[PDB]
Amino acid sequence: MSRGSSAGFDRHITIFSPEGRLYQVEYAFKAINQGGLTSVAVRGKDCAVIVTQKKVPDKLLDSSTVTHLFKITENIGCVMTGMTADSRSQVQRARYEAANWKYKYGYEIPVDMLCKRIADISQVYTQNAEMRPLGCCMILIGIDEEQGPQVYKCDPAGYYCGFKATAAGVKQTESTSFLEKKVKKKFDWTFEQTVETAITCLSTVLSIDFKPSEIEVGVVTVENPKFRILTEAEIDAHLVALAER
Amino acid sequence: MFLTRSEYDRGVNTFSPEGRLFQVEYAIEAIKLGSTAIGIQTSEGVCLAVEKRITSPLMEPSSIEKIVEIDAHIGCAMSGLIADAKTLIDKARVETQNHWFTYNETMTVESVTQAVSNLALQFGEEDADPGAMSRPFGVALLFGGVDEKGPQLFHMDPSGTFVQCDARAIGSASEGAQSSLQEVYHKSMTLKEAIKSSLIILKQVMEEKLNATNIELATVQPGQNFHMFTKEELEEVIKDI
Amino acid sequence: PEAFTPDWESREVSTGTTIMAVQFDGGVVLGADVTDKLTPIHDRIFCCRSGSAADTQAVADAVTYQLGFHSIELNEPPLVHTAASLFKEMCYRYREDLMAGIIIAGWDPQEGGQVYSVPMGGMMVRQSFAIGGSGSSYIYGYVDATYREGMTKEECLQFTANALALAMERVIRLAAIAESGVERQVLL
Amino acid sequence: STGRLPRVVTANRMLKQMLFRYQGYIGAALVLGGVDVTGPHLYSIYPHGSTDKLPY
Amino acid sequence: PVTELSASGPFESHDLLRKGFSCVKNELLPSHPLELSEKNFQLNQDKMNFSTLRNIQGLFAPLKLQMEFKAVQQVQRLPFLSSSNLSLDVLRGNDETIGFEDILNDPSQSEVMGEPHLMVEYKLGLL
Amino acid sequence: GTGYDLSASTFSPDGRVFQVEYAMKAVENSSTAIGIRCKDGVVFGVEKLVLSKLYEEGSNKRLFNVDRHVGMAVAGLLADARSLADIAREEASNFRSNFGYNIPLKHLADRVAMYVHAYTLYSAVRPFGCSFMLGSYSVNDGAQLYMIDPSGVSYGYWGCAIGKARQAAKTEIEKLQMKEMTCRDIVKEVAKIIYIVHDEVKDKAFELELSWVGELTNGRHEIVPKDIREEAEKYAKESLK
Amino acid sequence: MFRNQYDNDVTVWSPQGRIHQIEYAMEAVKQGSATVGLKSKTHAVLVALKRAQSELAAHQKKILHVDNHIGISIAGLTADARLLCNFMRQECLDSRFVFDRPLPVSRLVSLIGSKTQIPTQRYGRRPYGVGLLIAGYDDMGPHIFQTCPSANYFDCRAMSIGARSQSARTYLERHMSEFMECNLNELVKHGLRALRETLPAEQDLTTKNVSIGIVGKDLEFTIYDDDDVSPFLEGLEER
Amino acid sequence: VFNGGTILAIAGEDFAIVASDTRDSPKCYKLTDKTVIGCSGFHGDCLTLTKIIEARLKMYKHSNNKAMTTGAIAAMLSTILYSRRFFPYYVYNIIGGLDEEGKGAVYSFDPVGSYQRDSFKAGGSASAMLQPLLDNQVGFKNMQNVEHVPLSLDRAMRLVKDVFISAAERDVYTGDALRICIVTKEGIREETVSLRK
Amino acid sequence: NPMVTGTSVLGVKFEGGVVIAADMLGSYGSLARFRNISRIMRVNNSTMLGASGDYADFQYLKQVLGQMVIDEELLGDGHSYSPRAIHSWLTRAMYSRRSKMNPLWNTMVIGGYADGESFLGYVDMLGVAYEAPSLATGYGAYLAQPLLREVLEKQPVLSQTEARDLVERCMRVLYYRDARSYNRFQIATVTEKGVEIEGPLSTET
Amino acid sequence: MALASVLERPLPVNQRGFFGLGGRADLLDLGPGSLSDGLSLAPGIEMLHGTTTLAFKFRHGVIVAADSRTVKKVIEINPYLLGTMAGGAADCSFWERLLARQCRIYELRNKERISVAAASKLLANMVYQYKGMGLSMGTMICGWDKRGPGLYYVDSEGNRISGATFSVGSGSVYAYGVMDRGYSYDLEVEQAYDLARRAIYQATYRDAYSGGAVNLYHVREDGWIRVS
Repeated sequence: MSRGSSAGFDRHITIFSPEGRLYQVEYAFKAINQGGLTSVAVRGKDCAVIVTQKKVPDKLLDSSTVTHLFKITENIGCVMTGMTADSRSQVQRARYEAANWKYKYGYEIPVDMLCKRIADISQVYTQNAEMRPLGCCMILIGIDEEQGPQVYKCDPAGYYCGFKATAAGVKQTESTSFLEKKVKKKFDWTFEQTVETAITCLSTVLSIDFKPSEIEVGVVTVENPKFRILTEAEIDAHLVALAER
Repeated sequence: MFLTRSEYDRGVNTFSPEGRLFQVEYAIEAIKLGSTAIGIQTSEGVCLAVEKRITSPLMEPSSIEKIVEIDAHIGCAMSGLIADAKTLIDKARVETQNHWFTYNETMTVESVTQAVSNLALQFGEEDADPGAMSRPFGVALLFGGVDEKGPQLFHMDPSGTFVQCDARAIGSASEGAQSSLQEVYHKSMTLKEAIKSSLIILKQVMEEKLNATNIELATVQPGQNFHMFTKEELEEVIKDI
Repeated sequence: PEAFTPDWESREVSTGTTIMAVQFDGGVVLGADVTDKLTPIHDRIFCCRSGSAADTQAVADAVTYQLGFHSIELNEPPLVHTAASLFKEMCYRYREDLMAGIIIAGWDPQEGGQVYSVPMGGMMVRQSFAIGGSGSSYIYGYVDATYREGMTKEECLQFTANALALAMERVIRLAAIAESGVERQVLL
Repeated sequence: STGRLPRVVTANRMLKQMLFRYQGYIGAALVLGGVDVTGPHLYSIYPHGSTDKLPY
Repeated sequence: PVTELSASGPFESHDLLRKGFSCVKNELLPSHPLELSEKNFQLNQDKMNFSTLRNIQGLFAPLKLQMEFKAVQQVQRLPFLSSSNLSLDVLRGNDETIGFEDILNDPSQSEVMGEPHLMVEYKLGLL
Repeated sequence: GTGYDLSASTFSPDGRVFQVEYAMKAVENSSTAIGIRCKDGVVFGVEKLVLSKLYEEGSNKRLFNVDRHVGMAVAGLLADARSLADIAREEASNFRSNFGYNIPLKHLADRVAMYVHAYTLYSAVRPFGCSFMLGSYSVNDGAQLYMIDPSGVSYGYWGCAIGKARQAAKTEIEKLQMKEMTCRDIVKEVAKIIYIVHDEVKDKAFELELSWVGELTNGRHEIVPKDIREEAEKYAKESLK
Repeated sequence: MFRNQYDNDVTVWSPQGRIHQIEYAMEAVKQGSATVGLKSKTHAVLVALKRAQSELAAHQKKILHVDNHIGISIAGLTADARLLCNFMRQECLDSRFVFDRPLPVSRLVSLIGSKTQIPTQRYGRRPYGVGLLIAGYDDMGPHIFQTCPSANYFDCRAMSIGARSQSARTYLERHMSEFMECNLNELVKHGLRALRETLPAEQDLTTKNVSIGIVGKDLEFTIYDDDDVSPFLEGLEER
Repeated sequence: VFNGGTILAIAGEDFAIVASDTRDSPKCYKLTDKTVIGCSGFHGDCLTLTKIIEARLKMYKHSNNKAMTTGAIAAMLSTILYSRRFFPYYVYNIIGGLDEEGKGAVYSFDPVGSYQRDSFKAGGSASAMLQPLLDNQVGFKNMQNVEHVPLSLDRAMRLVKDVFISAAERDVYTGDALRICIVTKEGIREETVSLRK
Repeated sequence: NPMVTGTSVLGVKFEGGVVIAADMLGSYGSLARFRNISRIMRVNNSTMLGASGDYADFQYLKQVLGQMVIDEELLGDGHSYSPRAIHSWLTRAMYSRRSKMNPLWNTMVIGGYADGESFLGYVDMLGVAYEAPSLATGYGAYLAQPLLREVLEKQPVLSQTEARDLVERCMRVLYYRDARSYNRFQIATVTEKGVEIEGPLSTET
Repeated sequence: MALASVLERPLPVNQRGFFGLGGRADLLDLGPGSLSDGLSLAPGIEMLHGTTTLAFKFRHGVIVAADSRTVKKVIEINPYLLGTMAGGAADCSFWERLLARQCRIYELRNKERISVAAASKLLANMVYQYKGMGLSMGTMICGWDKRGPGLYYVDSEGNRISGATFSVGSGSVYAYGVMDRGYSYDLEVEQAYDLARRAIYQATYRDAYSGGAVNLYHVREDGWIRVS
């Protein structure tokens, strides 16, 4: 471990392969699936919703400490997918960078600027031989000022992009197809319709009827811009309202 | 099962599965490529005899001296890598002068040896104090001096570690010369007989013959300073056979 | 043996904004005297600034930065003690390089209204009331005379208005910080 | 980078922190003013790094 | 009156032709109040940021920032040629701000530069 | 994952950092520690193995006091565990110095876990081969129990077991209705569980190391007093047969 | 055989969860010569066996003086022992300077533990190949501590480290029930008999190969060597 | 400035004396079994200086395997004092003790480290007034004796007591249990005797 | 900076401990607004501390010194800072900070009881330290100093009640001299029992 | 720990005792009586001072002479090199002890003795580094090397003058006068003149403080001697 670079086309981060591919970055992308959890983020007319699986495979484990939805700033929340410690460390970095932005520029960081900053750091990790990517994906949500709801997805390669709906985790492709089909039809989902869309995507690509304790939901709204994590009663209300229909 | 290659010696900082660091023992083997230096500590003084091994008749012998002076009461005998030896010699010299400046007295033989050892044991660990050495010094020294505790002889090897001695041989024939010093030495022998034994053993272990040009003798006595024997003094001592 | 001490407040004042802050039951009423002199550090934690404007605003910006960051880390509304601690750190480290005296007043769930006072030289002492800046002459005696130790929001507003008004008689913009939020009020 | 037209508070922060960095040795006293999505904002920055948000 | 003459041991050696004109007599009171504030500004800003990270988040945060800074500053250009500090600026946050260090007295055109080997082996701590 | 497992900065072709996995197996190398959170406190207990009869009782402790209110039970390399105890003590003291009150246990767990993670990131340092549990009690917070593992993942637990026999001990903890027990009955059950999962033949001659923090100590971490530990050991022995 | 990739560096975890350079450093400790430490209710003595190539050399300096109340006996690499002794001496000086009181032995040993733990995690370093037997005396009585290349330290009633020290430890385990009420003379004799147990049946303890260091309630740390050990060796019954 | 300090050091043939009048400045602290120092200056500098000297004595003993002689302590103290030459210690030092011959030795220092060996030396405010009288009193002649006063130890003790009595026509004259440190071949001997007031 | 005197802090040894007084007052200059503040710290069971001077530095040293006490509490190895250890640490700290400018303007009276031997020490911001059977720092230092020294010369051995009454008389004389309301004074005592501090006792003429 | 060590700052945050913009910072500044003694490289207003000195070169050497006696007026740098005192006593003694340290290191390295030009130049450099900081030196370096007798006046103000007659002090004006000399004076005649010149200082004084005989000197080829 001490020092040096491992020889091989897929064994160091700063080695290209004959086809110009950085394979350690792609292996980090596979590290996102380490955990077996899928996240869905859906942008609506006036709200953004992040929904993630909450697997607690231990009777002895205090379930209120298991969470993947984090609060970056007062008005930005994220769902982290991937390796758990890497997720928590990237949340810590995003928190610091957002505080610095507010310090320097006098106003609170936007969502796109936060994912851009995190992706700049991630690019620096991919280019240098001492560091490694983080095996995690960040999906950020917020209400901007004059654009509206925002869902952004940073990734281990340093790439980021805004979306109308996005997924990360094991069922990222299945969820992306589901949300593409939903968004082609109509997109101005009010607030309930976005929550139903996110929950239905998660519960369809996993073919699982959810319980309020197998799912986490964090939301922002234009009228309530602050990141909020729904209680189990609220998620259960949404699930029963989806089941009755 | 199978025999496989295991290598624990190609880098410093690596213990073998035996508790043993091989790059330091390879530096001791580096000593065994030097010329033989014999140091005998008696109660009348300490003698230092070294084999010079002049390579060409065109070379100034005064420039290949294996016995140097650290201070008026200490002299060193060298064997091994010369470039490293002179670094340790200069450390000893500057340390003695620092001690004189600060405390207005002569540094004892053991204290000089300890300062040189503090310098010599600081290898490996290169990215901690740049300008450090990064490998063991490939030189063994023989500090022979006279101080408050009478004549004293010390030995330092590619470890930065010193032990006091009474008769040492270092160099390429240190095993045979040490086996000879084993019997020829007795704890109360005169300095003339110490020089005698040193030169007899040097004659035994040299591939050439004793002339006053291919060896080098120095002595440090309680009253007299460090003294390097001259061409005529050496001639007389060897014609004593 | 005489333990001579720097005064820290007779260095360079020559002036004063005559800041003040009084603790009532479940809140504080800062009060001060077209510009504004009540810097909101957090949603229910304000401060009043004495000294040089530049240095005090630098310290207030740094505390706002650090308090927001710490509040996000620990996932709780910040304590007023925490804001006062951050202010004390910078107002005591940079004691010789800044002209900055601070009164921190606010509200937090587990302690209520709090008037931690950080004078020049850097010093937290929680107080039932705190006054500052050219006002240790007229205001201090009258407030020591009358404080009632337990006022309500309205009586505290009237009391602070009276004190700052007699500082005038030597606008009055006030802010009451309860659990329900800040109710800023401008007088003249 | 942001793709948004700036904010007056951003300019005020940059000015006040730069003027605070140079400890009043840059003699720029300014009357900053602009208009963002937030509304009209008028500031007055002083050479030592102290601002003041004002109506006039 | 600075005291500190290591003078216990003022045995240090200097290169006379390379020391230029040094005046320790006046190297105790900066020439301007802003001289050191500007010389050590990125240093002091890093120390301020590491201090707030330490106090709010923990030992890990300054350690990781310092470790990233150390890593990027090490795949660089040999000191006698100007570097861009592209990755270091992205890490520190200077990729989108221009200060006065960036426009005044440009490092890329130094007006004076030493010998290659002397400048490399000074960075290596060899003098 | 051979070929991709010599550095903590290398990903396996399936997104696995294997040095961190080997560090967690390193935790599995050592004897077991369990921690049970009850209705009014937390109780730690370590199957401490007697290396020799020559060691003064209390040496090689694995139940540290990290702060006045926090106690730490470790497994894995003991040198790593002591270094992490030092780090946790530094974090708690720094928080108290800055902010003037006792550090919340969740925040302490985050700080130390993020340190451990920071070691799982570089080629210059190796992951910690040690796992540990933190446990506190405050009147305004209740009992709290956290476990950090070498990857930097800290969760909150109702009962945890780290070490060689974590799986058997976890099976034995699940039978306890710890959410409605006091610290005394939990101490007896902790001793029982330590005695059950001890492997009497492979390992030999262990000694219990019990500790609590609760309201019976007024939110102060302590060693279980000698008499209560004797009662717990007697209960544990009599239950084994 | 499957071990070669994972034992060349102290920064590599073997897929069995083992650092192997640490264990090799522990072997480096076993390559010294036996030294014994034991304590009574009032004294803490350190007994060491010296090698001098059996003739023509002053023996190794195996017991070192750290402070007036702390002394150490070394087994393993000498350079590491000197580095650690310099560290211990500097820390004792710092304690006397700042706090005016003798540094507690347990605190010193904890500092050694941290100092020697750092090389076992970092790149470009190797563990310390020396093991120490630290004998101290402070407010809490006599102390015997054993420090290891792994950066572990142990509070001992008695301990032997070095080459063929298992025999000394067997003796000390057999006889430790009477160490506490022993006076200085027979405590040093107990240590001497253990050190003798680390020898062939023919060889015997002499003044030339035995070094002793006592600290105690009244004593400061003193080292007895080459002729000062005679009072202690005269009364030692044959094997 | 900063009165109350009067150090009288006298080196005999086989003894040294360092006598001080306590007033708050207590001193004449012992360095080795052959050396006594006497600091007459600002108290804080004296404390720090004696702590530094103790630390350096311990470091010397560890490096050199012997306790450091009187002349070596003097030379080291001279370099320690000159270390702060542009910000000096405000101390006036006198080192008294035995040399390696066994004879007496007394060294006196500036605040910046200038030292010379003396046969006797009075140091402080009262030193100027006491010096001529004890000088022409101790010598009894003009013969040099550049390193040893001819008197015996009891006679030198009597001279020290008599000269401090004669100080009663001088400055503060503490009368505060006159501190007296005696260095002989049998070790240091602090013998604080009270000047009767 | 203009200099003002520190608030008075007294202390006398006796047979079985040390008693310390320190009247509550923020300052005599412009910080007299800040009242009802205690200048006495309890370091540990055998040590206490009365400080006169800048309250910012007293607060800083309370932080540092209490954290050192907690640090030893955690190890539980049987060693605690003695009163002399704390006194020497404070002397080193104040000399170090005096030299490396970064001032620490606080004058302290360290009292303690360890091993059946009472300790009373003095440290000021310059690094001056010593030990006396009675001390007085602050406003009426040179007015209370002769009083205490003469009383101790008359009777070198005191008891709790005698020592406390003597300290009462000193503080009263410092009250009759100057009209500052010494309603605000604390008395502290370290004994074999420990450091026991009673709060703001009030003089009623 | 290993990470902070790989970083090699050391900076007061990656350590222990940090609780703000600094705090105790591993000992609130408190440290040790040094980490390194000497034998290695590593407010008192009452410093001491000097009075009257000569020195001339020769045909047979260089001759120092000082105003009698006690106090010291000529520093004995080493057997082959001399130096006088003026200004601060500590300054002259310390800086020429450092010069003798340099001279001995040179002799050990190069196996020949340092020249007077080199020695005076080393001293001039050492005291020129701290020019304007209050050093007060008035030394006068004299010796004998492969170039013959050498005589230099080295000053704390950067001066380093070579010359065959120098004089420092109060009676300097009367002592430089009375210096009616010749480069080929006999040795006895040279001792005569230096005696007479320090005398023509003190023909207005007599034996006493900085008074006595002439503390004469003589730098021969094989090292100096003390004539009387």
